[PDB]
Amino acid sequence: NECVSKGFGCLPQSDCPQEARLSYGGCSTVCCDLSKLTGCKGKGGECNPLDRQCKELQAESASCGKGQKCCVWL
Amino acid sequence: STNTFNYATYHTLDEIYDFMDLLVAEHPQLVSKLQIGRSYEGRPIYVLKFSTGGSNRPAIWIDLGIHSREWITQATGVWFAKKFTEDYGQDPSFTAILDSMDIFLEIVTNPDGFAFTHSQNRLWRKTRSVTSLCVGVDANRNWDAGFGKAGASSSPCSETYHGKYANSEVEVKSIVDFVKDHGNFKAFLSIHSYSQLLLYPYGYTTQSIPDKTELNQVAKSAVAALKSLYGTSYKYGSIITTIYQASGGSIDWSYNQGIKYSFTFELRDTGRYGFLLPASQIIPTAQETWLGVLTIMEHTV
Ligand SMILES: [Zn+2]
Ligand SMILES: [Zn+2]
Ligand SMILES: [Zn+2]
Ligand SMILES: [Zn+2]
Ligand SMILES: [Zn+2]
Repeated sequence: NECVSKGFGCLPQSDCPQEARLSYGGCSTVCCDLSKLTGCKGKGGECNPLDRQCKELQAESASCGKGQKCCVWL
Repeated sequence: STNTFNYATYHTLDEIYDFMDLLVAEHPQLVSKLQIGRSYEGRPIYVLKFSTGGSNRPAIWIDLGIHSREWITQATGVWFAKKFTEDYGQDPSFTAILDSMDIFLEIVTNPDGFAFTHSQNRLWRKTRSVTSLCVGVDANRNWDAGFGKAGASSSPCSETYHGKYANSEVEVKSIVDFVKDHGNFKAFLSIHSYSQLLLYPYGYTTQSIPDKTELNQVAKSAVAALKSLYGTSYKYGSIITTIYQASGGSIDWSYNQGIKYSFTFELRDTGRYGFLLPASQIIPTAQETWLGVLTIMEHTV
């Protein structure tokens, strides 16, 4: 679709802030400029408890809040 | 034709499936298309068999795209498929491999997830099975090797959710049935991204595999071959010591079935783009990865 062909990707509205939204077509969610995303989920991570063994994205762990860290599953 | 196919761009499920049909039509003596099952959402699951004939030839399994967002893997799978038809009869080492062995290539192991990454959620990892208001299972936590043990999540909303029971996901059960019923796989290579790693078992336990010395040496050699093309640096080791404890995983299961040469690749890059690797790196990634895969195949033969 136009979104992907232009170099971007579809994301749920709740995962794409207004400032990162694009008008490109083909998504039944919204086209997102993924280069403008910040935080754990935006960088392909998942917030997990500190005791979970994982590959941490330390720069995004603060977005997960107390007792949590950002893990990226490969 | 597959000569005019654009290997330097990301494609849809349907485009990859059409590519399979074209490749088979062009090389009917070398490649055939098998359906190993039907996805949760009713899509055919396809494996390409590369073979020059024979009976019960030792086999190499390669799965790509088990985790849908890892787009570099499906793209590499398409390139591999073409490469096999190009180099058979030319490269003496690869010709010798296909004259003694069959290769089974699954380009899109999680087709429902793949479609979903294109139309709704680019960062979707899991299958799309439902029951819950949360969706999908981590298909690389669903295998019968430490299933449900530490290294996966029991929460259905989790990205590493193991599922209801081992092989609950038809995408996994289909491979399991196929490989067990075949009965003579000698290598099993699971292709993921990212991090630039070559991993051997185990993920689910700190116990070292009996074949650790050999697989570690094979990994070292394959990593050196990969690096020779563009200088791309890979590390290697067991899953649990290199990334994290992971249970219900594909190569842990395959190794436990007696498939010795069981490895998981983590392709480019190391975090700059992560899963969102630019299409301009598809070809260079696939080329270098092929050198690593060929090194493993050569040791198998
Ligand atoms: Zn499209
Ligand atoms: Zn993966
Ligand atoms: Zn389709
Ligand atoms: Zn050809
Ligand atoms: Zn060797």
